[PDB]
Formats: sequence, C-alpha cells, structure tokens
Amino acid sequence: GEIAQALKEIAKALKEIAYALKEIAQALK
Amino acid sequence: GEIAQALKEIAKALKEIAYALKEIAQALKG
Amino acid sequence: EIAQALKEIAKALKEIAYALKEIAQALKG
Amino acid sequence: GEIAQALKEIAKALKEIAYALKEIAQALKG
Amino acid sequence: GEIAQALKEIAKALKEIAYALKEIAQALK
Repeated sequence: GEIAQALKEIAKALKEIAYALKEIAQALK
Repeated sequence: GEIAQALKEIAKALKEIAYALKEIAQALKG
Repeated sequence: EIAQALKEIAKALKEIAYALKEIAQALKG
Repeated sequence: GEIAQALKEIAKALKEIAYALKEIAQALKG
Repeated sequence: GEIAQALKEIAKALKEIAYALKEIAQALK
C-alpha cells in the first residue's frame, strides 16, 4: 500500500544520496 | 494514514537532500 | 511512538535539506 | 561573506543531524 | 521490518553527510 510506496521512494532517494556523497569524497581527496 | 504520510514527507525531504548534495559535489569539483 | 518519531524525523530532514541548499549556494561562490 | 556563511550553515546542519539521529536511535529501540 | 530498515539507512546517510560537512569546514578553515 501507501507505506510500501513511500518506502520505495525513500530507497530511490538514498541511492542518489550515496552517489552524491561518493563524488564529494572524491572531490575532497 | 499518518505513518504513510510521514514516510512520504521523509521521501520528499531526502530527494531535496540528494539534489543539494549533487550541487555541493559540483561546487567542490568546480 | 513510531508515528510521532517519523513526523519529527520528516521535520528534521526538511531543515537539513534547507541548510544543505544554503551550503551549496555558498560554495558556488 | 561566503566562508562565514558556509561555516554557520555547516554548524546548523550538524546540530540538526545530531537531533535527527537521536530520534532515529529512539525509534529503533522503541 | 521495512520501516526499521529505512530508518537504519537514513541514520547511515546522515552520519556520512555529517562527516562530509566536517571535512568541508576543515578545508575552508
């Protein structure tokens, strides 16, 4: 239902956050 | 209901955090 | 308890999103 | 100026993250 | 289960954001 849908969007968001942070780490290194 | 709504707003917040962090990465790379 | 917790976490994350947008602006710049 | 702003916003962000994490810890213990 | 999992990954994400921002502050100083 609506909880499962919410959690799918949270998973998507978190994948992009992980990627963004990898690029920030690279820049700083 | 309340849990579904809370989690939808958390998803929205996290998408804006993803965007913010992509702009920070770009800024730091020049 | 979990409904309340999740509402506070949503609020917190909206403030964090705003803070990070201002940090991005400063760093651009 | 830009460096002062960056540092002020980083301090704010870190305080909100500390609070967020306290709520997550409590939720998971609940 | 799925809400607990989501919250664990959000906690991880936020710890990495905190670390990234501390390194940015240090760089700027």
